[PDB]
Amino acid sequence: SMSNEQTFIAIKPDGVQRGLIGPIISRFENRGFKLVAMKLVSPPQSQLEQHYADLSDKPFFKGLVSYMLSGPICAMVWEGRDVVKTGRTILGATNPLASAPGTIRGDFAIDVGRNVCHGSDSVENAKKEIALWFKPEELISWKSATFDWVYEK
Amino acid sequence: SMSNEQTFIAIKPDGVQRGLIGPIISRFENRGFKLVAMKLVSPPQSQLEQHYADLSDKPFFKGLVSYMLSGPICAMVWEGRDVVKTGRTILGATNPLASAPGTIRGDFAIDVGRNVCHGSDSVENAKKEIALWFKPEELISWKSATFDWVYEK
Amino acid sequence: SMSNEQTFIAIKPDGVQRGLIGPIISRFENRGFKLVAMKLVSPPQSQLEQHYADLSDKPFFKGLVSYMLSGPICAMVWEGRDVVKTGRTILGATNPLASAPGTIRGDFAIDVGRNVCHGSDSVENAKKEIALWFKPEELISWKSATFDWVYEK
Amino acid sequence: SMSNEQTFIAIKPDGVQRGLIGPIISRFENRGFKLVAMKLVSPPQSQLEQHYADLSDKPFFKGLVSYMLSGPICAMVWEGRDVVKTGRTILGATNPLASAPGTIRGDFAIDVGRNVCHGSDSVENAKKEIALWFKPEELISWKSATFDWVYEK
Amino acid sequence: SMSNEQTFIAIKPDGVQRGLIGPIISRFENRGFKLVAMKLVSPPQSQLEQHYADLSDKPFFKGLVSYMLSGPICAMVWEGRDVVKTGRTILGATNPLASAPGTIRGDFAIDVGRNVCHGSDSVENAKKEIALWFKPEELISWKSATFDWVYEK
Amino acid sequence: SMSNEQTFIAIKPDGVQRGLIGPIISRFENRGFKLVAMKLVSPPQSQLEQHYADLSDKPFFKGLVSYMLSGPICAMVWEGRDVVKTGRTILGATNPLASAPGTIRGDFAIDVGRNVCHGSDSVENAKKEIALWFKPEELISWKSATFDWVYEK
Ligand SMILES: Nc1nc2c(ncn2[C@@H]2O[C@H](COP(=O)(O)OP(=O)(O)O)[C@@H](O)[C@H]2O)c(=O)[nH]1
Ligand SMILES: Nc1nc2c(ncn2[C@@H]2O[C@H](COP(=O)(O)OP(=O)(O)O)[C@@H](O)[C@H]2O)c(=O)[nH]1
Ligand SMILES: Nc1nc2c(ncn2[C@@H]2O[C@H](COP(=O)(O)OP(=O)(O)O)[C@@H](O)[C@H]2O)c(=O)[nH]1
Ligand SMILES: Nc1nc2c(ncn2[C@@H]2O[C@H](COP(=O)(O)OP(=O)(O)O)[C@@H](O)[C@H]2O)c(=O)[nH]1
Ligand SMILES: Nc1nc2c(ncn2[C@@H]2O[C@H](COP(=O)(O)OP(=O)(O)O)[C@@H](O)[C@H]2O)c(=O)[nH]1
Ligand SMILES: Nc1nc2c(ncn2[C@@H]2O[C@H](COP(=O)(O)OP(=O)(O)O)[C@@H](O)[C@H]2O)c(=O)[nH]1
Ligand SMILES: [Mg+2]
Ligand SMILES: [Mg+2]
Ligand SMILES: [Mg+2]
Ligand SMILES: [Mg+2]
Ligand SMILES: [Mg+2]
Ligand SMILES: [Mg+2]
Repeated sequence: SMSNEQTFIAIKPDGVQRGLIGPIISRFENRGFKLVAMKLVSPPQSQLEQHYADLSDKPFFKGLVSYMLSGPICAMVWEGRDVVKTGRTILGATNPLASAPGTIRGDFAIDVGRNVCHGSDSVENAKKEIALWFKPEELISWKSATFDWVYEK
Repeated sequence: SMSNEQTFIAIKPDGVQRGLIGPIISRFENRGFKLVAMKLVSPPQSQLEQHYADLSDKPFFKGLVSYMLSGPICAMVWEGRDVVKTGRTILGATNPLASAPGTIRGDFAIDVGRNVCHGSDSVENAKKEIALWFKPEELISWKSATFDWVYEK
Repeated sequence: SMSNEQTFIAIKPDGVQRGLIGPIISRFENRGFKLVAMKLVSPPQSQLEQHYADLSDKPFFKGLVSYMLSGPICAMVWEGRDVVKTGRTILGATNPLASAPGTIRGDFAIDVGRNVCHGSDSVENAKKEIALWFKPEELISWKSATFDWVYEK
Repeated sequence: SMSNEQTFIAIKPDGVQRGLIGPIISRFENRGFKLVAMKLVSPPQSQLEQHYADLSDKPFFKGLVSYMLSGPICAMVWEGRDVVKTGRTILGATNPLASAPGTIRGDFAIDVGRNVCHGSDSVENAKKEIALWFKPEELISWKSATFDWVYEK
Repeated sequence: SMSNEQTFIAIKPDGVQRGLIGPIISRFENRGFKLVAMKLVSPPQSQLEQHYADLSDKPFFKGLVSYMLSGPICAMVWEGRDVVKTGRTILGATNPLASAPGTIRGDFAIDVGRNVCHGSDSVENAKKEIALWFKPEELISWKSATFDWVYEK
Repeated sequence: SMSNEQTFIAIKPDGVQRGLIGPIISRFENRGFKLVAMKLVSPPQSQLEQHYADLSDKPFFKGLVSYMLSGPICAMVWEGRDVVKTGRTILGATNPLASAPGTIRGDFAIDVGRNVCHGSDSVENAKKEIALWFKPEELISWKSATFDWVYEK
């Protein structure tokens, strides 16, 4: 697995409103992943419907989109080895009722419809989501000073 | 599952003695549950024996009661969707040896006889324990400013 | 002077609403003070007017009483050497604008009308406030296991 | 003082490299201030020289600009009553040797030339800096769910 | 079994380099285990080869020894009931990819070759490792003030 | 001021007993100072009397020595620019009553006779204390991966 894999992590409006931006960023920062893009945005309903396009048939789709419009979103790209899969493990189960304490949802969330955060579920979907949410020049190329202490070659 | 389910959480005398009141409250607070009643108490032996009545035949019962009498207890009622079951998940396994890091017992406790907290194990037992430990006027009715960000309802 | 001095600390409705019960308790717990009474309460209007009786001629009085009625209060008695004066130092300046980072108000508060907490300002006023908010039976007598590590003999 | 005052806070490259993005955001989040703009950027030397234009005569100017180019910057706009002045108090003294523990620089920094963060020093300079670093559509208009618990009218 | 079981925990050079000494110590301290020996050391190559002697035929052996020589190590003996097995549970899976958030590796590490810490995997191996890394005079005999609140009599 | 200045910091027996090893190390670690030596020790009375030789005429001397003998001590050497003076600022005032919240004593201590830590008060006394408490080979030479992000040099 390549250490330059990237995933899209978003803090949903309930996470912003409840003051969880700092703690969520710290979870990824402390694990060793590298922040390569971030912005606070209020995207249009059209972008949100495209982001969740595969769930357009679900009964909760309309409420999910409404909720995702109801406040700011903190959109991020994180980079590191197996960051897509491990990022999902850090976030915890989609339904916080199923999540483990020590994960983001297991520490901070209760309802599946207010589960604080989003993370890409595959490398291919992460590439799709990254291009949907960010312009290429918003990804910052840099090298962490502790890279060789986080990674063995 | 209703968002107004309630559970009885108690910090046992070892949790009070070891300075864990703040941290344990923060676990439930940060998860989004609502504190509706709280008091520091030194309850009489008869109340503790009734709390643990279903264990009256166990060999450890007399020692359990004496330990529960040996210091203050922080008695609490927390309210939220599935707070009984999710509260038990936050507490961790009865025997801390079997508990997961990130739970209260998995972070703070070693011995099953010194496992720093109690949580009701079912909705029906929670109602019974709440009534045993609190007068009805000690349960405070209020609405959290972030209720609609914790719950979809 | 004596290590059995007591002060009245209250978390005001804005501190409860903003999820600061755990963090505020931890400030006093970690410092080495002893919690000897605590309850979540929604006190009557006349109790709050008596609490703030020295302020009844101030223009902000009615609004202060009304806001103090607007949500639950976490009422506490803390015990220890110089706990009245040191408790005020932990709380920080009455106006958070004048408070120092590292204090409760310097970490958590902005407006003097929303300064998250209360602490007695003198030993005599502490005794008055403890007698107003607590029945004597609610003060719990116990000895901390680390008393002789917090205090010299 | 108006509660809609805004200031420019930046995490400098040393703060990003040392993994302080989460903790710094939390300092402002926990105090009650509202995040209304944020982005990770690598601005050109021309923008940085304009940002520090008033220090172009200083002997450390060239080294300061080089250092500000040497890694990513987390640029933010925070909003609240007296946020410019109180933001500076949260950051601590420019020279961390003079800073108090409990501030950002007093907790995390040693050298004036590596002092982790920037904050505007006046309302007028904040307006200048905000327009230098952000496009107007990057400022997100929203209303915190706890606004009325942070502010008294 | 007995509350005087001992294990050897070491913070590897990557944990020291990334500023994780405090957090790792706190994990064991907060759980109730007793620190009975500790030192910062840069041990000789033959001590590390003996530490990992069971792995001398693995292909990664020489690189593991070389990285373990590449910075200081914080070497510790922790004492308590089942501290060997529970210590491994606190550390988390050897490969951080398989570790759970809430453990040391699940909170802080990514690569199996950079997994920030070591813990003995059996009581017999703990005794071997303690005798290899510590002179008996470096194990300090003391009684925790909260022993009887961590352990049942 | 040279970045290779060193100071002697010790966690006194009360800090060890009260579970403050992790937190105190994190204060210095997070500030950017370099740990160059550490050991848990129970030093002989003669060493403690020599450490405090300038207080041999004080009325509290015999009690101070007995308390310093009453449990383990965590002895440390920290290195960095102005670490002697800045270390004292992090520790807070000798008498915790006069200390500021956010310092070690202002967060964790009450009594001057139980003030949880020691720090050298001058560069010359630090060299004397370092030599008293450590053998030269116990001081580990290493270079922090973030050295150039903490210091401008
Ligand atoms: N109300 C409701 N919302 C859901 C449900 N399932 C998913 N969602 C929301 O839709 C988002 C996307 O769903 P999905 O892609 O399947 O899960 P995810 O990849 O873990 O976020 C989730 O994060 C939830 O916020 C559901 O059964 N009910
Ligand atoms: N000494 C001892 N105490 C026990 C044992 N099992 C349970 N306890 C204590 O009894 C309490 C109540 O037991 P139980 O209701 O079955 O578990 P809980 O609902 O998870 O607290 C536990 O929290 C322990 O404090 C045991 O085997 N030995
Ligand atoms: N709106 C407003 N409220 C105030 C003012 N001064 C005090 N208060 C409130 O009144 C409470 C009691 O005032 P005081 O006893 O002087 O301050 P305290 O003992 O430090 O809390 C304070 O904690 C504030 O909540 C003011 O000038 N304006
Ligand atoms: N090397 C060095 N850098 C400095 C000095 N003074 C200021 N700086 C840097 O220049 C930045 C801007 O300086 P200034 O506007 O006066 O202070 P600030 O508004 O508190 O950031 C500071 O944040 C420091 O990073 C100095 O005397 N030496
Ligand atoms: N590069 C690499 N290093 C490994 C591998 N397996 C183990 N290690 C390292 O060797 C150490 C000892 O291995 P082991 O005793 O099996 O794991 P541990 O007891 O859980 O630490 C581990 O902690 C890793 O640092 C591997 O497959 N590849
Ligand atoms: N009981 C008592 N102990 C004291 C007093 N003054 C100092 N001490 C203890 O003596 C230690 C050394 O005193 P000193 O060197 O003057 O202060 P320090 O350098 O800040 O530790 C202090 O840290 C206290 O633990 C006092 O007046 N009474
Ligand atoms: Mg999906
Ligand atoms: Mg039961
Ligand atoms: Mg007052
Ligand atoms: Mg300037
Ligand atoms: Mg092993
Ligand atoms: Mg001295």
